[PDB]
Amino acid sequence: EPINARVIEVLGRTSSRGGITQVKVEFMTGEKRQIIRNVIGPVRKDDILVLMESEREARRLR
Amino acid sequence: NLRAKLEEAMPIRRAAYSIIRTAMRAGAAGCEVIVAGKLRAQRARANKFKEGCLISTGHPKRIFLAEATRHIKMRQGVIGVKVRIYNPNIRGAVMPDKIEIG
Amino acid sequence: VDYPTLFADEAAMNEALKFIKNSKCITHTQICERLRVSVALAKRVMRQLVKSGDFAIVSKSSRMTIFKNMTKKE
Amino acid sequence: DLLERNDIEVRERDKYTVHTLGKKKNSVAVAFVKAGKGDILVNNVPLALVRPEILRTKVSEPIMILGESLFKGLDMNIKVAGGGHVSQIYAVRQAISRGVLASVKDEAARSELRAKLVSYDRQLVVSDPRRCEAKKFGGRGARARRQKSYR
Amino acid sequence: SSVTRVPADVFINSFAAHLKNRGIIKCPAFTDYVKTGVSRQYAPRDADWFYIKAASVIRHFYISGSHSIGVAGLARKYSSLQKGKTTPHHTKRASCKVIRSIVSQFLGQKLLIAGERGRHISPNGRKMVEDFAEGLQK
Amino acid sequence: LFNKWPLTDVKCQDESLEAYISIDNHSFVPHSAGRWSAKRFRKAKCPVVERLTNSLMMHGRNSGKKLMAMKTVGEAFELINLYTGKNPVQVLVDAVANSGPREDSCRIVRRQSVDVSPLRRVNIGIYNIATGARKAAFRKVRPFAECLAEEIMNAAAGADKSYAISQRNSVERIAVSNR
Amino acid sequence: GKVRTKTIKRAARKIVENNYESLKPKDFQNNKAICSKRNVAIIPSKRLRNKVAGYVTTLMNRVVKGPV
Amino acid sequence: QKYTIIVVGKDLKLVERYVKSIVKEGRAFGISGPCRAPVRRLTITTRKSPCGEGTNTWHRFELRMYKRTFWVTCGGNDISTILSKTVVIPGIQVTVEV
Amino acid sequence: NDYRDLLRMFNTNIQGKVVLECALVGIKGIGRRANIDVHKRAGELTAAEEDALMKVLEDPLSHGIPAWMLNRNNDFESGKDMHILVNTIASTHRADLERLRKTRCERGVRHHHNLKVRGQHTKSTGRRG
RNA sequence: UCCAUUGCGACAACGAGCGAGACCCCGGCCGCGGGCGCCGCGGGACGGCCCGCGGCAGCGGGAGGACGGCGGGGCGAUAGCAGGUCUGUGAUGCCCUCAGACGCCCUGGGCCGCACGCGCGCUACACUGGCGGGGCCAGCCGGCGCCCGCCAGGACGCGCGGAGCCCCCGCCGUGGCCGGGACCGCGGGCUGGAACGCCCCCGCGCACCAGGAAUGUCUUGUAGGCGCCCGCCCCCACCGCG
Repeated sequence: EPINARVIEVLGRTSSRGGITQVKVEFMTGEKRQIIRNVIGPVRKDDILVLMESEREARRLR
Repeated sequence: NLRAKLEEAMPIRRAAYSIIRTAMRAGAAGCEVIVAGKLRAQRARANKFKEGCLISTGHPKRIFLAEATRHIKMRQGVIGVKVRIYNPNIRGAVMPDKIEIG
Repeated sequence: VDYPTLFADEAAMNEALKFIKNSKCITHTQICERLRVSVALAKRVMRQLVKSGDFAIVSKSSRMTIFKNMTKKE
Repeated sequence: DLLERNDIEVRERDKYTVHTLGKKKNSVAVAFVKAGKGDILVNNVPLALVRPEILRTKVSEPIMILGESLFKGLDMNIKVAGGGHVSQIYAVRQAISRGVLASVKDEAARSELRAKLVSYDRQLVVSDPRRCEAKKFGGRGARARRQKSYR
Repeated sequence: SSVTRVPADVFINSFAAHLKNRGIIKCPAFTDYVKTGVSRQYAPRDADWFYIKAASVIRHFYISGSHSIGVAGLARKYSSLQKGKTTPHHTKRASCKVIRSIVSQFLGQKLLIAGERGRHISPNGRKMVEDFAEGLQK
Repeated sequence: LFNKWPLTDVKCQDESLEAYISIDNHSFVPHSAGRWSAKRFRKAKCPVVERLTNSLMMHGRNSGKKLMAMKTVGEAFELINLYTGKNPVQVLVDAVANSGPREDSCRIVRRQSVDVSPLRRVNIGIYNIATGARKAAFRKVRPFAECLAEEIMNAAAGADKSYAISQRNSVERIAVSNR
Repeated sequence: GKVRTKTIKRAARKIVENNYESLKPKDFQNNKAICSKRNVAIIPSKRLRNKVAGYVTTLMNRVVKGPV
Repeated sequence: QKYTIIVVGKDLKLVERYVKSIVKEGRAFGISGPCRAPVRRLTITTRKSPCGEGTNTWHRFELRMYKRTFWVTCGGNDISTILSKTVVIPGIQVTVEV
Repeated sequence: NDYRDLLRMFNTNIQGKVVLECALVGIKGIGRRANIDVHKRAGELTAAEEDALMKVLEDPLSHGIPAWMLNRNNDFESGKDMHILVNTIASTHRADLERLRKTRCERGVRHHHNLKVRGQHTKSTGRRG
């Protein structure tokens, strides 16, 4: 099911080309868990993302 | 003067060193002499003897330098001499970056 | 390939007009695909259909003539 | 056609009181207002008839922003020379707005017409300079170079 | 002003029809089998082309006001590009003999005057251009 | 737009796309050089109809021809209004909203599925609708305008027939598989 | 994206350590006017002079707002 | 009688003083206001290289020619008096006309 | 609407649907070197108008067509301009090649060796020959 | 930290210098004057201001304003490369020829010869088009008139004078077709002492229906589309520089 999840902070982009940004997403529509979610495309804080498969969390571990 | 001095076969370093002195005495802060060719050898080389600091680029270079090119002739072949003299005190103005702050 | 009409519609022309009138809107090229007329023929018969006033040209352009039947409301 | 004494040479007498300009993309326009019946003409052609027929709305934006009262008394004569078709419609809009501003410039009311027009459309009052760049050797354009054969 | 208020192309098409009925121009024999311009390889299919062109030359002369410019200047106004070449396309002027044969015909009918150099709209002709514009206005 | 179709009640229904969409700041006719290429996200503040009219001017040929494009989306808009009895701009906002694909498998060899930003979905939705028309406006009888409008109506519904919808679903397809 | 060169920084710092009283903390133009005096300092060009003045208005704010 | 005067200077600075001198000598003879002819730009673009080897770098050489408009209503001897009076700076174009 | 199908002029097949100007655009390929309406369409064209055109094409300098607008302009046999189509273009092109073969000429040798005659770069753009 | 040996901070370094930058050329803006000609001289922008963050250098947003944070150029250190040019020259060594000259002129040919491979281009593949009847706006910056001629051009005098694209309206109608114009055959001009050059008119109607491995250049007035000018020119640009 599509879920609504806004950015909490826009972290530095990885992807080896800098293309995919890192964003933290709190399901404003529910329990608000701030899981990190990788994003392709220009993004700024508070841009809602409608997808949230929720079977994946981003990797920002160094 | 250098090209004709070089003809009498004086030392090439001494020639430049004497010319370098008379420009600095006349006031030029920057003096540059480069003689290039088959000097004392069958191979090409360039011998830069320089006394002082010379600007080498930009609009000041156009009005604050005195580059003069002459082509000496020699039995070995042409050994052109190039002399560039830089005067910050050109009396036409000041160096664009020279802040007097006195 | 496509059928060049040769402006051949005679007895068939009246039924061709009947379908065009039934359709809510018509464009010069829409007829040519739906019934294989040249789009040039489509302008020919459409000029007669608008002459009656069956259709109303929303807009005329050198290439696109947009017609919606003013009638068919009844 | 380029910034000559053409600005005032077109009209002798019939003195216009308010002068205004609108210039973008080398297309320069000089607008002269006699404040008569409010009608606007550009290059001898009435503003309601503009050669691009879709771009009559772009030209009639200053007029669309304010009410009929502002243009009820402002008679504008405009003269656009040079540039191009689209640079001429863009120029017209800038000149008409300089003309309304010049009518109410002394009062603080100049601010009202500058805010309303600019908020609806930027460059209605201002003129974006964006001039053309210069071809450099090794290319057919400023940002375009010829295809490199090897490597 | 008057004709200038009228869309020039609308005025040109309507006046060309009037000139034919009014007997102005009376197209020559060569104009039926000729293609205007060194750029255009196809003749006009209008069949009233020498009248539509003749509204363009006299109304453009009205636009001259006092210029007294010639036939080549008008030919440039109706010019377009030559194609059909591997080399890129370049603008080629209109054929002068057609343009010469309408400006001379207009002056011959006294609708134009040869003051100096080329031609400017004659006062007798000036009424004609304004007259038709007034008919278009209503 | 074209002295018609006011955006009085025209609005987005998808929240994320609404943040990057313009349904209010529209100058009369889809023109005006506002330098919406400047800064970063100036696209959001740019009239969607201009964004659509700018997409049409592409693939060489019609390059830079905004006026021809402006009158072409005007011809398509009138076709849209007449076919659906609906303000074209409302159908347009829905068409470019549904078309944008929410899941794309970039490389991140292997590929990984990554969520798509609302701006990218806004730009892909406009782009796909034009290409869906451009491809179906080649050696065919229907004019570019009739395809652009055909594409728009199905895209609002979500019907796969629209090239934009099929590409969106194929994008989200290879994304699900390469999760 | 504007980082000053040593010459601009050095000239500006002599201007502040000497004519601190002439300079004003937030306005570049008053500081530019002090640079324009010429008796205080010789500044060749308009851009060079503006850069020395601009750093000197930041320096003026900074020296009032704590030691520099 | 009014005499046309045209001055052509390659260097703007060298003609700049000449135009200032032109007013300060012919003020009594009512010299015309100094309209400046639009610059005539003589431009030559030449390949920098003696050969054609290397990248095709181009050396652009430009000589800008400046001209000023002057008219003096004075006697035949009086123009000659101003011609001697005006500041003489080398390499300048001097024009006496009717 | 009145329609007629294919017609034949000078042993060519003519499509009735196309406009008369397009219908005649090629006669036997080598044909298009009038009194009828050119927009009527080949099917709409009458037998009588075609007969007038048949006279026009056979004798062009009889109805106001010019000398310049002719296919041939100075001949090599009569010295006079004429309009020839169908087999005659083929017979005169053969005759013109045969005249170029007759005497030795650069025009003769190239037409045989199939090299472009009057053309320039045979080095890089005659490939596939 | 910058973009930058750009800075800041600390230190067996302490002071410099050259390159960077600065300057310069243009532009957009605002005055002061001048007139045959919009062109002479100045100011205007500096990371100043606001807010956060950092010793700091500065960083990222805002504003205010033509213009905002390396324009769009020129000049480009040091040390070099046996890179290229002796065929640009009264630059030149060594060298070669030198009176049947490797001197110079005069004539005719060649560089443009073509089974083929490749590099830079130009025109295509159509209807977001061809057709072509009108409207109409350029900039580096600039001449026309009158007749004769389908044109091409020409005669005759004089100082003059401006695109395409696009815009509207027809038309053709998805057909290698009304796309494309390569080749060919008659002619009509031009330039020169001479075509073997170019231009034009009637023909003629090749591939080509979107291009494989590969690849090439680009981020605002930018790519692309679209015209025009000059250079070298007797003629001639699918070229170069603009």
